Amino acid sequence: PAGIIPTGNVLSTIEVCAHRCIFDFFKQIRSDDNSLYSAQFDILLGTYC
Amino acid sequence: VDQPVHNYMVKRIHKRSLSAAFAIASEALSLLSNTYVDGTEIDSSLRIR
Repeated sequence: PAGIIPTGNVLSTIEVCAHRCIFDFFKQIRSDDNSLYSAQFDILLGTYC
Repeated sequence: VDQPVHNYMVKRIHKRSLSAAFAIASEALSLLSNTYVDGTEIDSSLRIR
């Protein structure tokens, strides 16, 4: 998620674990997981001409 | 007849580290973890040392 504002409200909250053979990547967490807090990035340190 | 050239170069970072150690004796930890139990005359000198 990365704490972004949701764009559209999703209706019909149903058991999405049964329809798992759709989408591309489905990760299900029980209550919370430590893999939601990651902050790796690459940085560009200036260009010289 | 020659035509002018442009060059594009990319260099990357190299990660190192610096580490230094620092020891504290067990009696120093005992003297500094009393939590308001001692305070006699001979203990203050050892605590200050």
